[PDB]
Amino acid sequence: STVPELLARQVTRAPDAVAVVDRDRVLTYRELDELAGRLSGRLIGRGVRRGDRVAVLLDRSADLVVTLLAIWKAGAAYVPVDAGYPAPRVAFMVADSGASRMVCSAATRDGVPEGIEAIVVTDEEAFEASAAGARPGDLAYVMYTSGIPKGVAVPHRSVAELAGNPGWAVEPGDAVLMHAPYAFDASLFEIWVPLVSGGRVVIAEPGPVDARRLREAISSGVTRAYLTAGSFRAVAEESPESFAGLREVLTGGDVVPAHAVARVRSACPRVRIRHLYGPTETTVCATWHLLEPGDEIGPVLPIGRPLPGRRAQVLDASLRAVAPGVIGDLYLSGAGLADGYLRRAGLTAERFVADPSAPGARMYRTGDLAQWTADGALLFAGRAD
Amino acid sequence: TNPFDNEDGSFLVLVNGEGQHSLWPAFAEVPDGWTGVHGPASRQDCLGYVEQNWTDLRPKSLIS
Repeated sequence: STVPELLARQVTRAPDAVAVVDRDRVLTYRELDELAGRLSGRLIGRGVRRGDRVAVLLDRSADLVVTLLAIWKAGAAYVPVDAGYPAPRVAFMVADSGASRMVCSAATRDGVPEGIEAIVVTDEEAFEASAAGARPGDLAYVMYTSGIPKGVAVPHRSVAELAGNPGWAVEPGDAVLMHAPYAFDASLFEIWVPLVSGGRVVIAEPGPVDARRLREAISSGVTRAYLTAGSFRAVAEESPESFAGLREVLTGGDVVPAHAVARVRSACPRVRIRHLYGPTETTVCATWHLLEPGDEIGPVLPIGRPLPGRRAQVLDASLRAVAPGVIGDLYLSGAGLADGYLRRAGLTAERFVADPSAPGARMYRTGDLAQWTADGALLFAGRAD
Repeated sequence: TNPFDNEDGSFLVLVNGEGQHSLWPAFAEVPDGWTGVHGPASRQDCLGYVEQNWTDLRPKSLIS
């Protein structure tokens, strides 16, 4: 599948439902589709062809969501660039990624590198609305991860498996706060999961989301919010009551201590707390651990169990599966794998290796250590290095 | 030491039906659906074969 295909079901089912809320701007599902179609038409009219990469340099806004969807409708993959990156980093990402065109706003126009076509999203053009259509094997985005940043090339099929996963449990009444950089793959949960579920994406006001802005967002109707491990830890120790009123808070990335989760649960008994784990190479997250309302976290916070449609293996130095309670190398397989690393076939072939448990399939070597619990959860045991 | 990172290890290059290449430690049985096409050789030698011979990451199914 593809996220546009999943998105199309929600546009058909409830076209007048709210899809994106920006400060004074509210876009319904039908309105979002029409805007993306017009910008896609512009891209097709400029010579954009299937598989092309289009860079994106925008601040979070309704225009951002439209741009990513428009690139997909034109058959191309978006290369997200954070407007706050230094110019040499921006220049490197554009050049390494093979993007020949770059969508920007008036405010970001000066960040487009020289020699790269700038496409100003608020400019009109004559081209009719037209869409080539996303396809599951075509590329969906290239996200850079670091010494030097490398581009992880992710196909539509992997993005849709993540975004459409039933485990997210996002429903039409949900409202998800969007504040993560769209250059990072936490934005795939904040943008695409609600849109494939019928919910609304709520663009956070400019600046970092602090506890106060979180409380205010909750008062305005936000029901789910992802925070980086650092942000979750800060708010949990200083103002854990700020999560009150959320249906679910999510966190992951860097290490999260069990103590932080226990503090939140004590202040907010009804809040679901979800720990996410995974690399960009496996689309946002491959495993997760969910603390239900009223439940108390143990002394250790697991990275949890594989998402539906995924598999994990813990292998020793001989590539043999270990028994529970044995620390080994963590490998991720099943749904959500990237195609590989752009321009780096050797790196792809050493990180994305043959999977002995699935014929012809690959697994991603996380470089992390883990052990199984007796009942099939995973505990982090540090990086192999 | 993880076997896939050992620069002094002996390695194979494998290929699946989609044309994707994989490094593989030569001591381990080759999984089903994968064919050995190079090695045993040094890690760098195997990486060089891949860089030389894997010219399109795109799955061979995608191309046709």
